[PDB]
Amino acid sequence: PIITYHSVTVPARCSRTFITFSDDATFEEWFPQGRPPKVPVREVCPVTHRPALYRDPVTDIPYATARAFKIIREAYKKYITAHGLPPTASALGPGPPPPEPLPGSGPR
Amino acid sequence: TQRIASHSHVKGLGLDESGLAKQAASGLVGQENAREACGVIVELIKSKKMAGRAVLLAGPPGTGKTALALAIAQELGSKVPFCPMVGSEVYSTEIKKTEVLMENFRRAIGLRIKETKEVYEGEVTELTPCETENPMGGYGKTISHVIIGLKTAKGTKQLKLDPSIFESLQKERVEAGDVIYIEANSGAVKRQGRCDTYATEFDLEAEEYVPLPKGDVHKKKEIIQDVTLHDLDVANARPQGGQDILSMMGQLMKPKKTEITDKLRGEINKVVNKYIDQGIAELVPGVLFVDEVHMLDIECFTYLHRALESSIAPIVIFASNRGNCVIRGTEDITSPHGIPLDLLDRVMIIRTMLYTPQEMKQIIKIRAQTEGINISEEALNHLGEIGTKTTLRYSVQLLTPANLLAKINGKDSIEKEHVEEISELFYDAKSSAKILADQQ
Amino acid sequence: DVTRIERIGAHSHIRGLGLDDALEPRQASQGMVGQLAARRAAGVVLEMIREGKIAGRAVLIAGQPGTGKTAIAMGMAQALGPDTPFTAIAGSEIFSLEMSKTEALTQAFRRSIGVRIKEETEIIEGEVVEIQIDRPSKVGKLTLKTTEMETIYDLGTKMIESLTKDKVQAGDVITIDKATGKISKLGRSFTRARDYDAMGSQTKFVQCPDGELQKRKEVVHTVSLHEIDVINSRTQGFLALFSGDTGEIKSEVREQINAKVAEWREEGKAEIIPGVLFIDEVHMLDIESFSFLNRALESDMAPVLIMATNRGITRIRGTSYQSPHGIPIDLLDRLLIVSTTPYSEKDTKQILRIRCEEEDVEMSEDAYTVLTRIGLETSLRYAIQLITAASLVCRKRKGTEVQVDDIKRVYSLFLDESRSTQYMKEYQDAFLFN
Repeated sequence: PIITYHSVTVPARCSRTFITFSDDATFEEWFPQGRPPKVPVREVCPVTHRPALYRDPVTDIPYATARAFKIIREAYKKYITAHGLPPTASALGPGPPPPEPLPGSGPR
Repeated sequence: TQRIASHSHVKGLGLDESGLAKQAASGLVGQENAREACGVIVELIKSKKMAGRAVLLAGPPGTGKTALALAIAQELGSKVPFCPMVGSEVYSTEIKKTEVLMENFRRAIGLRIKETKEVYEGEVTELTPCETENPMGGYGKTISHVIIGLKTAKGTKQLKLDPSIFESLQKERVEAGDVIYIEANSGAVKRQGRCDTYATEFDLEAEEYVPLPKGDVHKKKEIIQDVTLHDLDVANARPQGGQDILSMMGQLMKPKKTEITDKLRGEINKVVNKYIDQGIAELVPGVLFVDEVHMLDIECFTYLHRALESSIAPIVIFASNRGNCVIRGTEDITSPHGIPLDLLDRVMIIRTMLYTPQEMKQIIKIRAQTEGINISEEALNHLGEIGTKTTLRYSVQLLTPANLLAKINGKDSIEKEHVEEISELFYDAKSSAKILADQQ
Repeated sequence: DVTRIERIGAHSHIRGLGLDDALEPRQASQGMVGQLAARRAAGVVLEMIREGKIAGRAVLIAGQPGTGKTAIAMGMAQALGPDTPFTAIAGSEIFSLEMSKTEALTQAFRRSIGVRIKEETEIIEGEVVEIQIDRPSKVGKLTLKTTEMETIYDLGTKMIESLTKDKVQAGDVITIDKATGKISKLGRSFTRARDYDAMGSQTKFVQCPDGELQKRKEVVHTVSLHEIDVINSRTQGFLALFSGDTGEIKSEVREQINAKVAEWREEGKAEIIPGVLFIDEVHMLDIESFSFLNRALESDMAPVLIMATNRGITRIRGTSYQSPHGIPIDLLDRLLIVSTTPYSEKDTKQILRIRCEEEDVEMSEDAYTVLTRIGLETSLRYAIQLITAASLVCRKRKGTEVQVDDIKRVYSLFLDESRSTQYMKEYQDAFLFN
């Protein structure tokens, strides 16, 4: 029994509550506590950048536009062989203007 | 732009600091004695000492007696209630005539409720129980506090709450990252959602990732809401609790008006007085305006005898244009203004006069300015002659058609020819009535 | 400042009838002045009401307008006090769409009869010294004290439910109904712990109860017969007390209620407190209404009826005939008539003096003389209404007393019936539907 209430008033004259959970195991299922990730990873499209939209496809990694989706699906046909050339090194013109240069679009 | 009505040019009574009437100010011209009297009436209303004192505005048609009542509303501002009604509105199919009057008497009495509360809110981060082992006896493990840490925008703070909150806490099903609401007097927890930091390209939830609040973690909120006594009567008369079947039964059967009893009025007056004494509420007695009061029945007037004698009642303004006319509800009883003498002894009468041609011309110019119309001097003089011949209101009505006619002809202002054409396309009541002898 | 809902009305200055112990009226007392014979008669009627033996007596107050009929009625109302009922209506109020005229008059009659129900109850009242609940079926223990004694209670389950729903905790002062276990919290004697954050309402304190923890006490509840009717009219009919949907309560319910109230009276449970029904401007009633009143006044549960009217020989509504006071002589034979006379110069002056005191207005003696002559010439109510206007005019010129010039100013601004009618006759072509 978890003892929902216990008040005694004894000291200044006062009034308190002393909840006594008992049974050991009852404590943590009433106080599991928490440690969530405060923020997520901010996702960026591999193709032309900007924040990600929709989600990942049925496989692989997220995208921003239908054109990015089209390039990503034209990609990954170069990689299902599990061998070959670089599938993503500047593949299909994946938003190539370098104010700051870009790696290949192979984060998966 | 906002739409232009008949009395939109009226902005006040146009009185001096001494209360004397300017010849032309605040959209009104003339009626200096009546406007001075209305000045006295607005002072009476602002004093808030009096209940049930009544005023009658009497005079011929077109003398602006309706405008003076609306000028009284403008001087009082939006704080003071002003309830307009027509005498013909008492004839309802749902409730008796005297109930309609009492509903409008109560609508004119206002109340500002200034309740205050102090709260704590933000993103929960701890859910941390304290511990002191034993409650001075045979023991398992005892907590003695619950540490709750909130952070919203300005900072972070830890609160060591009463242990009793824990029951309510998982009743609300809170976890770390949620955002909550707790009231100081009661300690009652309420979950608002969880922060937008776990959102922004996640979406897909009916709870809504409610955004992380702004401001300090601890807040004192002062809410002011304006409400009438009739609103309190209507709200307290009904069983609004959805947990009862008859409440949702009320949805299907029609929620008609009902004849509210005096017991509810008395109890609401009692609790309103208690709120006023305790300082949570402020009373704002207002004005009831009954235009076309001659349409009321003898029963309505005889009820107003009692209603105006109440200590609760508001200031009432009546308006009529009838002469020595038969009282409605009686067979053959004539009385001045279509009103019984017994009620007429209970009111102070404000007389309104017919306007001179210069005053008509000035009002026409004001209305032309209000309607965004440019009119030449000879056109204005001819329109004033028309208003002298027929009626002020008829001449005022010709401005907009003449402006449209000028716009059709490419001109930017009204000349005499346009008003001349409009005066033959359209007829006044007197001219048409003379024509009725010709066309039978 | 602090404008309460009750402000200065037409009859606010009246606080009684101003009568001696021998019912002899004083010339000016309790806001009333003049009308000696009518006030004496009203005092006799008030004694009849107070004794309560005789049922269904009817009184009519008659006289010209402005002679204080309604003032005498409110004087009776204030002298009678709040413990006894006093139901006031206008004659026009019975013409409802929800119910018939006879039903409305029956409800008005039964609103004016009080039932003083009395019963015994036992309470437990004490300061909570300690409470414990071993929630896992729940069990617990409670401790209460007074200044005299202390006791520990082993709690049952439903008492624990009530305590938990009310969130009773130690330091509170509570009252527990022994019959059903309802709890009501009166306050606290000890502060809550200052270690706790956010639950820091200061509140106010209450003393510990005295004497025995458990006491038996008598309690008295007052309800009208109409309340008993509406409650018993239907299931969930109590809502009609506020909403007014009491449409045509069946007579069998009323007969049952009358029998039960009588047997309660014999069984010592209840006392009948017969009040007063006041109908101002009774000439609005139809012939059917008066015919119903003829028989309604013959019941033993009937209250004292008081009526006010001014008409002379005047048509009865719903008919083509004429009779005194607009009332048929079937009812006039059943009642006593009280006549109010017009006021003299001194009485008008005293009424205006009393009214200035109520409104907090100071005027000179010349102003009082001028306003008295105005009131004699036009009407008492007009002269009363000019007081506030003259005070406002004096205030806007930053004066301290209302002078004759302010009175003449408001006399010019605001018109009476006679002058307005004269000026209307001048503009008789301009006014409509002569």
